[PDB]
Amino acid sequence: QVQLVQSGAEVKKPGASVKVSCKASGYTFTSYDISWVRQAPGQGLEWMGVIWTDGGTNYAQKLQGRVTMTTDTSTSTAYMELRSLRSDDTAVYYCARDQRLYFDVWGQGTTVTVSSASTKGPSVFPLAPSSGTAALGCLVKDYFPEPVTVSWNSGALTSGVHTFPAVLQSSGLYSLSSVVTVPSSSLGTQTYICNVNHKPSNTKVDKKVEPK
Amino acid sequence: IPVIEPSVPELVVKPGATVTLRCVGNGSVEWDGPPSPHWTLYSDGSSSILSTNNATFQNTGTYRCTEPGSAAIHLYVKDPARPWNVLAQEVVVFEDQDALLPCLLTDPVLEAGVSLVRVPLMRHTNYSFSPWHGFTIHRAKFIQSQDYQCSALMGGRKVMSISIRLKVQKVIPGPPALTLVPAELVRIRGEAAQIVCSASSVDVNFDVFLQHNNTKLAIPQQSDFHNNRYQKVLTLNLDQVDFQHAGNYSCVASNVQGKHSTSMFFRVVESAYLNLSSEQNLIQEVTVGEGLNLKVMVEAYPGLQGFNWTYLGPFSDHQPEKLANATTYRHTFTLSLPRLKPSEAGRYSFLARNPGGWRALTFELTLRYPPEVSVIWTFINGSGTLLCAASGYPQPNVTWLQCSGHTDRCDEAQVLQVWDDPYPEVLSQEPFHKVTVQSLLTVETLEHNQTYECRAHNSVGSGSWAFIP
Amino acid sequence: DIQMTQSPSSLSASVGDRVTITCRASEDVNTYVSWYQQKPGKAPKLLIYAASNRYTGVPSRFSGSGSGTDFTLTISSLQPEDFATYYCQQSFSYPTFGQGTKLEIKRTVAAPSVFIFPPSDEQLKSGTASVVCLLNNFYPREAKVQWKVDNALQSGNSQESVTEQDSKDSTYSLSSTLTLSKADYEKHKVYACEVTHQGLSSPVTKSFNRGEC
Ligand SMILES: *[C@@H]1O[C@H](CO[C@@H]2O[C@@H](C)[C@@H](O)[C@@H](O)[C@@H]2O)[C@@H](O[C@@H]2O[C@H](CO)[C@@H](O[C@@H]3O[C@H](CO)[C@@H](O)[C@H](O)[C@@H]3O)[C@H](O)[C@H]2NC(C)=O)[C@H](O)[C@H]1NC(C)=O
Ligand SMILES: *[C@@H]1O[C@H](CO[C@@H]2O[C@@H](C)[C@@H](O)[C@@H](O)[C@@H]2O)[C@@H](O)[C@H](O)[C@H]1NC(C)=O
Ligand SMILES: *[C@@H]1O[C@H](CO)[C@@H](O)[C@H](O)[C@H]1NC(C)=O
Repeated sequence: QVQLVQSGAEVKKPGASVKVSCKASGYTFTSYDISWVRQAPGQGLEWMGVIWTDGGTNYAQKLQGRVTMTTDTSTSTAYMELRSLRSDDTAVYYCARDQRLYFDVWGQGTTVTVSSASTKGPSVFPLAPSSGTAALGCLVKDYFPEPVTVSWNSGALTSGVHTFPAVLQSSGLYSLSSVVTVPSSSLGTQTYICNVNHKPSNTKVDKKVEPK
Repeated sequence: IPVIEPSVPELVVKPGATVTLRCVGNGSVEWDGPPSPHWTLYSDGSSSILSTNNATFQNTGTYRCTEPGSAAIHLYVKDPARPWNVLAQEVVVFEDQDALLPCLLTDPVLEAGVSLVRVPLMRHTNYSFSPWHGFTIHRAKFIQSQDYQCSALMGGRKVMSISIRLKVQKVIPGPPALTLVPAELVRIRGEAAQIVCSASSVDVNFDVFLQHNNTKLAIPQQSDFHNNRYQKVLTLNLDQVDFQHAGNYSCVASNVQGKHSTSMFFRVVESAYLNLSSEQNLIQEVTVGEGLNLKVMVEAYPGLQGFNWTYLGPFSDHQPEKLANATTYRHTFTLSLPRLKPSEAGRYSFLARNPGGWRALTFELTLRYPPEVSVIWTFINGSGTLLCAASGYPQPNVTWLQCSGHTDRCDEAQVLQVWDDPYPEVLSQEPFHKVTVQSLLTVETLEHNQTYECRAHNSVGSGSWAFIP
Repeated sequence: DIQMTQSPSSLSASVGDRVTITCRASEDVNTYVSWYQQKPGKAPKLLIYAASNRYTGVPSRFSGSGSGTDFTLTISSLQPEDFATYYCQQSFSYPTFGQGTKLEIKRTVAAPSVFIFPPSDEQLKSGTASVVCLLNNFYPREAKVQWKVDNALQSGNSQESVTEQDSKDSTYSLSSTLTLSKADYEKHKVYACEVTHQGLSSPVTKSFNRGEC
């Protein structure tokens, strides 16, 4: 019922601008102020500014001159545009209902990726088992932007699966691993295939992981 | 002795009921009861009335009436869910003193099923119970310094009160325990004053005296023995005070284990006063979005009969309530203004009044704003002109940039020309508002692959607006 | 700006435990303090506002206290949902947040099962070698991985990643990747990852010899 729904993930080049939307429902939109809060990967929360019910704005000193907050009374939509983007602007952007003394309702967040990199599909390499229980996996390397989805045996294998957070390489591409621990006896009977999806580049790869 | 109405030793009412306790005397009568603001006190020449329209379990207690120059009634408000009215959650006594845990039973009918619990069962504790006063732990030991609860059997089930913390202090050697009431006193020449200096000890041998500016007073002492302690009280009654009574009063107590002293200052004034001050300048300037606290210090005698905060300021008159206070002859009044919005700029007046008159202190709050920039294309006397409007506080400057290509911000590489306007035309400069400045740039011919940016700056920040035709 | 200092930065507790998180403001913020709960991939959720006021639908086990500069958040009896990150926020001046307090499940020590993966032949054909070291299902989070390429320890050619604490067994897993060129990988023979953990008396070395299979 009482919600703020944000626009989808964005990928930009340094120097570009991004305009994020935030649509209200379940309450009189024009009766409350709207704040934008950002969170960088693995970091804390940072308030960016407020737009009051009158149309006025108060921006965080660090973003002053570079950020614009607007509202559309007719569509109950709040907007936030951030210009002259840089790498350190890569964060999750939230709009929240500003009751001055607290932020009671929050949007689901909008991921914004600022990079000089270009859309690139991953390369899936096996992590073959060596020799009770054995570990095998996949190396999903050199892709841009995030995310990648990884499944084992098209959802049939879930127990003991570990898909690690993506790591950002110096190259600007991402890399991750998905591992699974199975019994040693099953290595000569069972077939293990990791299913890797990268929607941004339309890469759908199914890689069979077997011992050397 | 004064007379109470109803003329009964105890009274039982249900929650919600109307209670009226009227005391009548030959002269003036004075009530002293535990709860407020529950009771509405009306008092005339011969009587005093304690009244309530909605009885609460918190109204349970003993109400004593005295005629200065005693009678009591106990009220029980039988709350079917609240058997206990806890007067204090902290009780402090010395070792071998009786400790009263003020658990007030709301139904006298409940007394025989009542028990003291230690949050839960205690060790070697001797206690008695009073329906009017609560539990008494006899000759309190150091080990009995714990958190207790009062149980009442209601419908065959145990119902606990809120915890009462007992602190039993070790009785160490030293001079007799001192008391001096009041801690401070202010009186107008001709009024009456009472200064009470008392001392207690576990031994009867001790001396106590009240000294005025290092000159010992001839106060007759009232020696007593109460709660495993000997007490000596010195009541100083001054019928009509004068500038000769003013000064340092010291309560001095001594025994074979030392000499002790405590002091108070008695101020005598010629008439009622009310002085208002602030550590803060009355002229305030803060950036929009910042929090501010406006503090006034009030030294007043007699007590204030009224005080408020008023927004006089130019915008919507949303009035304070916001307002908090700490400290009684000294008070600090603080108006809290968190994350200041632009309509909160203006004048805030603090007013206080007492028998001496009224006083006010008015603060002027101006807000700082980074520049907000707007660019439009217009025609002034047939000539094509770019109009840049910049708003902010303090007054901003303006800069124009022409650059190759369509962009949000002209970069050093793309910039073709720069015009500086440090002091543009002042459009609006009203108090508690943003200053609006205007710069006009006549452009003879405007090309396609180019944008005109207007940047404005002040001490608070920068604003920008790029125009692409 | 007003700094909000949170204590502790990390907290391990069990279901049923009473937990206290403190927050200190660099200046007086009256009672304009709020508490937020954030779980991975989710937005923050308001718990407490006005220093001690519980928000709608928030269980009674959550409580707030404080005035001026020192504030506390108390969770009286931990439930499995309560394990998350908690932030304090001041709203007296420009809104600012504390760095966070991570509340995780205290469990018994479990040593990691170490696995090393040589680079695939498919990868080496592109001209790069990724050597992976897997540290499987361990407790606590604190583990160390060192890479050794012919008894020479390595600086600046590896990246590591850690999973969130397991919803079932409450353990962690780590993956470290050593990246070398095909030219550099073929200059050496012995590739080893050396693991340090509380569940281990001495570092565990899992290794391979390039060429040998
Ligand atoms: C804050 O309080 C002041 C003073 O009022 C008095 O003290 C308060 C603490 C309370 O105890 C009050 O009950 C008490 O009255 C208020 O200001 C006063 O308000 C009155 C009525 O609004 C003013 O009277 C008017 O005066 C003009 C001439 O100036 C006449 O034309 C009108 O017909 C009318 O009589 C009075 O001047 C004013 N007093 C002072 C000293 O300024 C104030 O309104 C109140 N603020 C809020 C927020 O309620
Ligand atoms: C424009 O202003 C910049 C910021 O200075 C502040 O704002 C101006 C309006 C004055 O009030 C000044 O005293 C403040 O410190 C300056 O750094 C900049 O040099 C100014 N530009 C020109 C061309 O004068
Ligand atoms: C001494 O007493 C006089 C009044 O008799 C008073 O004004 C004065 O302040 C006292 N001295 C001190 C040090 O308080």
